[PDB]
Amino acid sequence: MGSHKCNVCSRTFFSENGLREHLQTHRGPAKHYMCPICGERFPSLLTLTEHKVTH
Ligand SMILES: [Zn+2]
Ligand SMILES: [Zn+2]
Repeated sequence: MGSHKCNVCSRTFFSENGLREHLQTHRGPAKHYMCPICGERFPSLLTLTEHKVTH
């Protein structure tokens, strides 16, 4: 047994499933994309696409 806990906050979960949903809140809202080839990060899946082709 134990406690499925955030660790980042360490102070919150609604449940184990609650924590699972809550765990992703620290990735943040996805208004960006990470590069397939070199993993550089750009403010959209558009700026990333421009970066991708002229790599
Ligand atoms: Zn948290
Ligand atoms: Zn790249």
